[PDB]
Amino acid sequence: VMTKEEQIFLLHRAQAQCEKRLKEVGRPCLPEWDHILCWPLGAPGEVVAVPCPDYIYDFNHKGHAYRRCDRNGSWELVPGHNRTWANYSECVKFLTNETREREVFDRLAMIYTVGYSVSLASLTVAVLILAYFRRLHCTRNYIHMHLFLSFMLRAVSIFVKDAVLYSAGYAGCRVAVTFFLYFLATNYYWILVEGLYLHSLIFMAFFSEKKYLWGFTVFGWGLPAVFVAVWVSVRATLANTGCWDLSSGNKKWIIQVPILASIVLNFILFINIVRVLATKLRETNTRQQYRKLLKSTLVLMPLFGVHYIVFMATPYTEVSGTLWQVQMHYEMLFNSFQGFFVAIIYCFCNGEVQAEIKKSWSRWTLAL
Amino acid sequence: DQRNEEKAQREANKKIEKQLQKDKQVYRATHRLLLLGAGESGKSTIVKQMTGIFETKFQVDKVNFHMFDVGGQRDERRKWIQCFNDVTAIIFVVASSQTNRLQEALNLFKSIWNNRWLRTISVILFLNKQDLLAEKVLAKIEDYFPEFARYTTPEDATPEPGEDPRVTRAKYFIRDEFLRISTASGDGRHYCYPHFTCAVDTENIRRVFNDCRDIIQRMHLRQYELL
Amino acid sequence: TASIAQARKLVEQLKMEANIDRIKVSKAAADLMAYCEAHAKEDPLLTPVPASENPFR
Amino acid sequence: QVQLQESGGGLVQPGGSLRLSCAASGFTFSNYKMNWVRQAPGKGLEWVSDISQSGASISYTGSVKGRFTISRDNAKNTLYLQMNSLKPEDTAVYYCARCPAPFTRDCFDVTSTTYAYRGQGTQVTV
Amino acid sequence: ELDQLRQEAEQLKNQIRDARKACADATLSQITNNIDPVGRIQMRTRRTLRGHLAKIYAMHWGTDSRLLVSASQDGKLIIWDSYTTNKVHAIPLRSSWVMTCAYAPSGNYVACGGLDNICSIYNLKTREGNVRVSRELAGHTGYLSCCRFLDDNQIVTSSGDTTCALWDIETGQQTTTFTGHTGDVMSLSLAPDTRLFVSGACDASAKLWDVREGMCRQTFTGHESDINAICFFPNGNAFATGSDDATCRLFDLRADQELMTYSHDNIICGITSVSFSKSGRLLLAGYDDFNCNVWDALKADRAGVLAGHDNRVSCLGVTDDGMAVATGSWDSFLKIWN
Amino acid sequence: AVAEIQLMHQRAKWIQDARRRAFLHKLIAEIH
Ligand SMILES: CC(C)CCC[C@@H](C)[C@H]1CC[C@H]2[C@@H]3CC=C4C[C@@H](O)CC[C@]4(C)[C@H]3CC[C@]12C
Ligand SMILES: CC(C)CCC[C@@H](C)[C@H]1CC[C@H]2[C@@H]3CC=C4C[C@@H](O)CC[C@]4(C)[C@H]3CC[C@]12C
Ligand SMILES: CC(C)CCC[C@@H](C)[C@H]1CC[C@H]2[C@@H]3CC=C4C[C@@H](O)CC[C@]4(C)[C@H]3CC[C@]12C
Ligand SMILES: CC(C)CCC[C@@H](C)[C@H]1CC[C@H]2[C@@H]3CC=C4C[C@@H](O)CC[C@]4(C)[C@H]3CC[C@]12C
Ligand SMILES: CC(C)CCC[C@@H](C)[C@H]1CC[C@H]2[C@@H]3CC=C4C[C@@H](O)CC[C@]4(C)[C@H]3CC[C@]12C
Ligand SMILES: CC(C)CCC[C@@H](C)[C@H]1CC[C@H]2[C@@H]3CC=C4C[C@@H](O)CC[C@]4(C)[C@H]3CC[C@]12C
Ligand SMILES: CCCCCCCCCCCCCCCC(=O)O
Ligand SMILES: CCCCCCCCCCCCCCCC(=O)O
Ligand SMILES: CCCCCCCCCCCCCCCC(=O)O
Ligand SMILES: CCCCCCCCCCCCCCCC(=O)O
Repeated sequence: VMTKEEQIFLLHRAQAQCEKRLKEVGRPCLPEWDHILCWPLGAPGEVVAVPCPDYIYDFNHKGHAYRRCDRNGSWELVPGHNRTWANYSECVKFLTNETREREVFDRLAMIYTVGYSVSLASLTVAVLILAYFRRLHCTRNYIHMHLFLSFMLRAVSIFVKDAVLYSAGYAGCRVAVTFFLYFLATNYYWILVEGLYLHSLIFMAFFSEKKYLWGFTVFGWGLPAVFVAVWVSVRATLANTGCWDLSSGNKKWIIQVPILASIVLNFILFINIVRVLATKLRETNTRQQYRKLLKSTLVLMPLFGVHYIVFMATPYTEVSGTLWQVQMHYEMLFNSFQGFFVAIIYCFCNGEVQAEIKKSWSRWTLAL
Repeated sequence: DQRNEEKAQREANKKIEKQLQKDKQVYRATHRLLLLGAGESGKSTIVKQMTGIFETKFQVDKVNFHMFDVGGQRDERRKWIQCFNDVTAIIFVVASSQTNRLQEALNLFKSIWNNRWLRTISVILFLNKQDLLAEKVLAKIEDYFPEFARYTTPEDATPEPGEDPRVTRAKYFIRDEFLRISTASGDGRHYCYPHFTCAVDTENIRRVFNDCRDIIQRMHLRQYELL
Repeated sequence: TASIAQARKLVEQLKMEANIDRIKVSKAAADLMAYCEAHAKEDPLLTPVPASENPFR
Repeated sequence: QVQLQESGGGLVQPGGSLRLSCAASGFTFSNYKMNWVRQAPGKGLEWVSDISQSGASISYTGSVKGRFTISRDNAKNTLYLQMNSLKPEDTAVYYCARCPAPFTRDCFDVTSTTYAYRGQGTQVTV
Repeated sequence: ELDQLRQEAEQLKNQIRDARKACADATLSQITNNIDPVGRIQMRTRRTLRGHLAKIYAMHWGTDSRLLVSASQDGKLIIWDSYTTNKVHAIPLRSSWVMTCAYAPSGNYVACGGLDNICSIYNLKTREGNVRVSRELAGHTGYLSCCRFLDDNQIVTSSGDTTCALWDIETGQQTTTFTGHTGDVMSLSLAPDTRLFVSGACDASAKLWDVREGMCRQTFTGHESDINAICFFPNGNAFATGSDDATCRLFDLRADQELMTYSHDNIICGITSVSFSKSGRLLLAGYDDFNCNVWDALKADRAGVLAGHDNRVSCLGVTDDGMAVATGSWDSFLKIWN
Repeated sequence: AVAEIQLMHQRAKWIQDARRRAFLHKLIAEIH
């Protein structure tokens, strides 16, 4: 794209070139500069058609700007005014939409705000319940707590960025964008961590609780910060301009490609894990088996983020269009409600959690 | 003086904590098996090949196994068996064939299965003396069981080569007598894994291993609410 | 003659158990009340003790 | 004091029929699963049949399945066994046995080493 | 020969029953109408000892009300300082299964027993600075269910081969033997004067033994199922038993029968441990339904409930000065209730 | 690609591409 600052420089350069043409050049209309175009010697009584300029991104180049010169050697004035008459209809052939596409951005900005409000509220209760209770402490419920706190940090790193965007060199914008695309990376890494942990329990009987726990913690939180850091250093080394909101070029892949390759792997683990459950059903000896497999799959699809694979690999498309709006609505709905789903399915509906809550309530009633 | 004692006992506490944090890893790594079987059945050959209590310690594929043989005890099991609600698997050995020893084995398996403190343990089941069953086809099971005649060989259980179909029918009938007991209650907490073994066999150790992993896998799948 | 020896031992055990002193139920059960009454104050579970004396607080 | 008193028995002819009774005194009879055990002459104790607390669940040893009828009477506190189509191989001493624990499903009562919860026995000969 | 002996035994039993009914002049629940109620005993958890890996099976307070021994199935025997919650000693056992542990009245010795049929006595003196086996005892053929120190050199043991034994620790031999039971012998309790003791077995009978003579004196048959727990009343002239039938019973040594029965219609679970308080007015009973009921031992009403455990309460102990009550369960925790 | 990052880049490009258009709209209005 073209920045709003280059346009002014191009206009000044065009004006300077027109001035040089003025110096170089029964009485014709004199050449002139009307802050857009430089007009040649106007033949008396005839319209002058000048092609639309090639230094304006938003103009249709092919068209012609009509301006009629009269028999007195001056440019025609607008009837009742002292302004110069001109027909620029041909130049402006691309005015299909101005603010119509903004509605799509407001729609999406509202549906992820609702999703990341519900997935913040229902995932603060979950971390309260898991942390508070003593007998819900396990290696499984440490990794679930890191997951839930990564969902929470994602949600608040969405709200912060949205607020600062609503309200360029100044560092507040760049820190906002950095923590946005850091907490996003750590969230996709922590669903990969849970993919690996659940895949490691089944296929390895022996296990080191502390070594694997701290290894997963480091792989979860630390490793995205290397990617983010490298992106920050590259961006600052080269472009280092405006906010870090605008895309630069290939540099955007520095954090895209190590995240996309945490979605293919996590999908492979999914089909691997589901496959062994079919075996586990078959080996215990119908419709009941199909129902149980269906239920286990549906209670395993929010965890590993299966939906991502539907639109994981797509090149950047046009701002408005079929594919883009289908993709973006689908993704914002499921990415937003994923938090709430992994709250309800795993913490609230867990048998052990319900048992603990019931026992605590029973003790409270008996004490009362 | 009041601070020295409260420093010495703090250091004693830290040393004991380090020792229990080096023993917890061992206790959590090693699996435990209870080799429970009748006297008539050959669990002696099994302890050889594969005081009051006897212990065998071995390892397969860098996995440690303690197997406990109940030795010189009393015939009343209802008290000491409550010490065994934390073992990873009960290996149960019966000899297919005087009294009706098979019925006694059925009653013992039923009591183990239905026991309140033994509802979360899985049973690995060996049907021993499979050669004597083959040798008995030309010279008892029908007399003690009125259901053996009204029984057909499973459409879904394949028979190994070189076996007289009458012997396969007797094998699968004996197996299904334990299976009806194990599938009766059907709580969905523990499973029964039946096998076959000869009087002299070597695959047995590999068998137990390939079932203990399965038990552990199912345990993790119970935690995630999947099974 | 082992089972009749065991029967004889049971008979002699019942003879030993029968020929004992038996105190009236109301008397021994009043002695228990006298004991529980006399040692009421010293009990630390019946009466809760202030935290300055109770070494677990 | 848990005490069990078998009643009935005697010398019978084959193909006949005979009833047994078990007077259960000194415990809450309604809450205990009970069963019959027999001792063949020169053999060990073998389980014959059983009956749950309510009387719904009944099971028999295979060799006598469909030939015996066990029934408990909680009204008068008595265990009642009917035996039809008697066989010469069914001669034994009969023991009315109780399961050690109340409100349970499992039992361990085949122990010849002085299991405390069975009656003195009755003689059945054919 | 057998008829004249069995009928004689039945006659003698009927004579004993008629003597008991003759001496039954009234009940404990009639002469205790004008007794004040113990109110609602609301006990609080003051400590929680967390060191064991497997389930805790038995425990025993020391005579100073300061140290306690806890035995787990992981092979560890841990000595706890009840005030500061510091572990003082951790001892690794030769076998994995332990069913009993006892802390000597002088604090010098710790004995433990299990399925191994060998009672190991450990000397805590340790001038070297490490625990060591003082002497292991191997004279039983079943399993070692319960053991108790009379003093430094004598220890009473209960086995699962229907017999009890009295040992001499210095020689390592059995001084005498106690043979009267017809089932597994679960637990025993020593009188304060260490002269007599009781034994509860799996035949629903309790036997009162004379330590010095070597004979039993009394047989109490008031239960319907196996007796698990047995504990002397603090004056040494009565004791309470806890069976699997879900009822507790209070027996007397002079009335030679039961005085009172403790039962509640909402409780159908077995009893795993009982212990009286210091005065004797409260009776603590640990039940199978993951809590301990505080019974009023003279009114047969529940004073309160200790609902702190998440698994089967296995052992219960009361200090010699009555200051605290420690309970151990199969969730591997020791709760010290105020 | 990642949907949230893609949306952020598309939105930023849209805003920067609409400021130039709104600035040039006034020039079209006044000159024409
Ligand atoms: C994991 C944590 C440590 C990552 C921290 C990232 C943030 C806080 C840091 C790392 C790099 C930093 C930026 C590096 C360079 C510049 C350019 C300078 O002219 C203004 C400050 C500014 C814009 C910094 C703002 C804050 C910044 C974005
Ligand atoms: C506050 C600004 C700079 C953002 C900071 C983000 C990072 C550095 C923070 C946010 C969440 C934090 C983690 C939260 C929880 C834990 C578990 C703890 O047992 C180890 C540290 C660890 C893993 C923290 C490490 C630091 C952490 C990853
Ligand atoms: C297994 C995982 C960790 C591999 C991750 C590989 C990533 C870090 C690699 C693979 C492809 C690489 C990109 C390939 C091409 C370019 C264009 C260049 O002008 C800027 C760097 C950039 C954008 C590279 C940055 C680093 C990069 C994104
Ligand atoms: C593994 C299964 C379940 C899902 C497979 C998803 C992948 C392989 C499929 C589904 C939708 C497909 C995309 C559909 C549309 C486009 C736009 C086109 O201009 C480039 C190819 C591209 C981007 C396709 C690439 C492959 C694609 C992403
Ligand atoms: C590490 C293993 C298991 C998985 C590797 C996955 C990565 C490296 C591969 C697989 C699919 C690839 C994507 C497929 C399609 C496109 C669209 C293209 O216009 C830009 C590159 C992009 C976005 C690719 C980037 C790299 C990619 C994400
Ligand atoms: C729960 C999930 C599956 C819901 C996903 C809903 C998506 C797929 C639906 C809901 C709203 C739909 C859009 C409604 C309006 C338009 C405008 C039209 O000019 C292009 C299609 C488009 C953009 C539709 C495409 C599909 C759409 C985005
Ligand atoms: C969840 C942690 C995220 C924390 C992100 C930090 C946000 C800092 C925002 C600072 C805004 C400063 C605005 C500068 C003025 C301007 O925009 O020109
Ligand atoms: C463990 C994985 C670590 C991944 C590290 C990725 C490092 C990427 C570095 C890219 C350097 C790009 C610099 C561009 C220089 C230029 O051409 O101007
Ligand atoms: C972007 C693609 C990268 C793929 C990342 C997955 C690579 C495997 C990393 C697993 C680390 C697990 C550490 C376990 C503990 C340890 O062995 O140290
Ligand atoms: C959003 C789309 C998700 C698609 C998910 C596909 C899941 C495939 C599961 C395959 C299970 C096949 C098991 C067959 C029986 C077996 O091999 O044990």
